[PDB]
Amino acid sequence: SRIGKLPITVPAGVDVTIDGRTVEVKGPKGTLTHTVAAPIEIVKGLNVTRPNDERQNKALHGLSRTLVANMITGVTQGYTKALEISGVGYRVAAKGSNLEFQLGYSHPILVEAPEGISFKVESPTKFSVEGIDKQKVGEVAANIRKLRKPDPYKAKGVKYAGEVIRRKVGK
Amino acid sequence: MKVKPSVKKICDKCKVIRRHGRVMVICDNLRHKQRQG
Amino acid sequence: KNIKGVLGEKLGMTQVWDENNRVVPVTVVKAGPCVVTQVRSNDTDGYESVQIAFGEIDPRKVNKPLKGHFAKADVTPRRHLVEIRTADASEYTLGQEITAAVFEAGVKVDVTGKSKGKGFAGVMKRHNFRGLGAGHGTQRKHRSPGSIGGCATPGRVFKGLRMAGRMGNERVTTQNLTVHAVDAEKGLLLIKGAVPGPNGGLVLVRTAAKGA
Amino acid sequence: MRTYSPKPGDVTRQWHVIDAQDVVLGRLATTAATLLRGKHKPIYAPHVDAGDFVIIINADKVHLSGNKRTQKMAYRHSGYPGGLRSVRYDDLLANNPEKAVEKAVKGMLPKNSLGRQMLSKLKVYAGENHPHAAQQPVPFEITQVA
Amino acid sequence: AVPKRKMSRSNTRHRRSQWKAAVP
Amino acid sequence: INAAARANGITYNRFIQGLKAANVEVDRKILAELAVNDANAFAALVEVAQKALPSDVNAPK
RNA sequence: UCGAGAGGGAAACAGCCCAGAGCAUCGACUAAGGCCCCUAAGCGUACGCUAAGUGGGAAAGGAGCCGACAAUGUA
RNA sequence: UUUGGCACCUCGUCGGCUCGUCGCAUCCUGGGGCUGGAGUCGGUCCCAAGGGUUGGGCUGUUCGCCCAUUAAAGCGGUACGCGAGCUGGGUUUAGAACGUCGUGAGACAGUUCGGUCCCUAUCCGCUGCGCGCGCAGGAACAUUGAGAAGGGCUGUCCCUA
RNA sequence: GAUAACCGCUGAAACAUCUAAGCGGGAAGCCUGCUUCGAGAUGAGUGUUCCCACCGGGUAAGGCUCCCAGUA
Repeated sequence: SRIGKLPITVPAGVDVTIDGRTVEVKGPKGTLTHTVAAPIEIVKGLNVTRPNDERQNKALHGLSRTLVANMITGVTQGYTKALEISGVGYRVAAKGSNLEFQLGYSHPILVEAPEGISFKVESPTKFSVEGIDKQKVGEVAANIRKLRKPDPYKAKGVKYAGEVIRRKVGK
Repeated sequence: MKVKPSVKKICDKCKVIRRHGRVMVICDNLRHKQRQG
Repeated sequence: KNIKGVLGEKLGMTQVWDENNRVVPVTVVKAGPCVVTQVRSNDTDGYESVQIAFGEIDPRKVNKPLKGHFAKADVTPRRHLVEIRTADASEYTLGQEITAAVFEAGVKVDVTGKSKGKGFAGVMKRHNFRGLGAGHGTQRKHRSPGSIGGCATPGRVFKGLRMAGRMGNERVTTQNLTVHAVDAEKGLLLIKGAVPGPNGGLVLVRTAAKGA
Repeated sequence: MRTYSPKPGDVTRQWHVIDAQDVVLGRLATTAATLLRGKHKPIYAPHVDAGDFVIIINADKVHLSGNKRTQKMAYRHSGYPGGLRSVRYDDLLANNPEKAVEKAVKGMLPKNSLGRQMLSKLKVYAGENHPHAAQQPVPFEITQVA
Repeated sequence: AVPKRKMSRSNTRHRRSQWKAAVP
Repeated sequence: INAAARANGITYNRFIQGLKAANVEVDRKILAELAVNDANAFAALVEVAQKALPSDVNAPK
């Protein structure tokens, strides 16, 4: 795995603890843990090692490293997903920790914030989702985008920041 | 999505992948989505 | 889920007239007074429940095993016992009296009782089967079941097929009956509808199992 | 002379405990059925029960290879039409492990009126605690020979 | 209908046992 | 015979072969009569059957 | 070969595989077929392949897999 | 599941009613992909068998056409399910007539009018109800729930507009 | 609660990938929840109370038989 070979770099201010196969990284923004699947092993130079050159071993090699790198960036800087609202009358307001959405529905949508995920409202057509765990941040952004898929005739609904929607010529 | 035992690429952008033991083609042109079965 | 309950005795049916002048056929239930005689729990008996004893019986027709079971709770011996499967059985206490007015106007209840007996009911009366027509020459099968299965495959009458047998006289629970009025003086319950069982039977009235 | 056939009193049953912690389900059943049938001692006969009681702790952690957890069913028909009810071992082993181990061993035993008497000598439990502490059970390891 | 087979002695006697009088 | 032999850590597969290579052929009828009553005698016969086997049993003959 | 053929195996299964029953035997070696438990004998030793319960059914064709799909109840 | 071929078991056919039961190759209802999907409604395909799937005119009719509705008026297996459950309209007896064939007796997957549908349930099976014994002291009362059965249908109008 | 088709987050084998490790959403369907039967569940269960340690037999607690009836 070309990806697996690349060594990992740990910026200053990050405390990494390796207890067997489970790695716990302490950063300035929080702490994360993961049990690496066997037989992949990790040593602090962080370099990820693999016993043999089996097909599965190669896949696990790259996969395991990528997860580790994500935490190091996630605890240091973090992940923010920007979402933009396009349409007519569609606005987003922040009510404390929750978000009120009005995507042209009969009732307003109150989306709750999962533990460890914060919401930022720059504008009533632009908002971002900050968080430390990449999977969770991506999961929340996808769920919020599921509320109203973008129409193929007028691109009405929520979409990812800079996400190029293909428009169809309504007949 | 088109369900056909014969699953082939139709344009270059088509990518043949194996998901859940089933071979399918994913492409930007939604018409070219294909599933084998 | 919490469930309040009380034993009663269907007395008959009559009609009333609500303020909007709508005839409301009610059944008079003489529910109460009944006393808790035993409280089960997770540890002692595995589950959570509450017995309540309703009835009037002279102490001379009660055998000693029951006469000693009543004396543990310090209540005069009654004649009927039941358990209400509740979830808050720890709030009761032995001897506590559950009056008729446990329910108030408007609440929905689930009345239960032994339905009226019907004897050895025939095929039509017990499963609403059709007949073979009175006319057009039907030979002594005007009310027969009909067929009861197919030919050599499977060559067997399926289990659970509908025959004629003893009808009625089995436990039945009518649901979401409305408690019209609760006359706390006599200890009655005017319930809109038709509770199961004949006049004088032993009905049970507990809170709506559904809608909670 | 005639070959010895055991009389009622030549048998001295023992108590074995088989910790099933991450031990293949099929290899647990075969080992438990051997002891249960009394087919490991020289006093065996094919018409008398000579086996030993077999307690089974940790019956909820039986390792199952491959995709069995999500593919192998456990069918049960009731007699009424459309009465077949099946259960995936992911569900079965989640909340009724003891009922799945005991079913496996039952199949690995004669289906006559004696195999049901043998099968009554097998106690299955999900925890590390078995109430049969007054029978002085002896831990029984699973080993192979040369 | 007609009896398909001669009833076995065991089955015949199982039934006639039920045809007994009660002690007064 | 197999049950008693496995109590002494020799499978019936090879306890018989060893007996052949010791020319101590003794009928199963009575070879199984020793296991039940006289365990010592049967224990003394597995010893002979084990020492009459080749060192490595799977190497080419 | 059965018909006119017992016995062992293929779960059951005249015609398939092994084998031709004078009678007795609480001895031994084998044939086809097998040796985790039902059920006699290997959880055999060593190397390699399969991830589909393939083994434990099938085609053109497509990239061991898909193609795969009927009626009482797993079947 | 059709029309057939073989001739291996055994010298009342159909239709309707009653009662089921099962398959999904789904008619409705539920979920979804694509659309030559602006919206309402559609087309095709994928998942899905829990329930539901009307009443009449003609014909013995299955079938088929039609009428009025319906969310829908599904296709099949089960001895083309079901006559020791019912009918007996067509069809396979004897009477009679028409057309055609035959010299004639008569014949015709041509037509027409009429034309006997038996049985007291032994066994299994199914629906209910008891008797005996068991469950290591004997009893009264109330219950846990391993398992099993039942139910699972759907429309119109108003607000949102 | 878990799922079908399907829709995704992170992600390699080798940027991309809903998958090869994992994590979600997702059907009148599956399991529960509702009603009823239910320890002959021979694995024959649990609880409260009562009788009391006699000599094949008499008994205790409690039943059964008989009679008047129905809520049968």
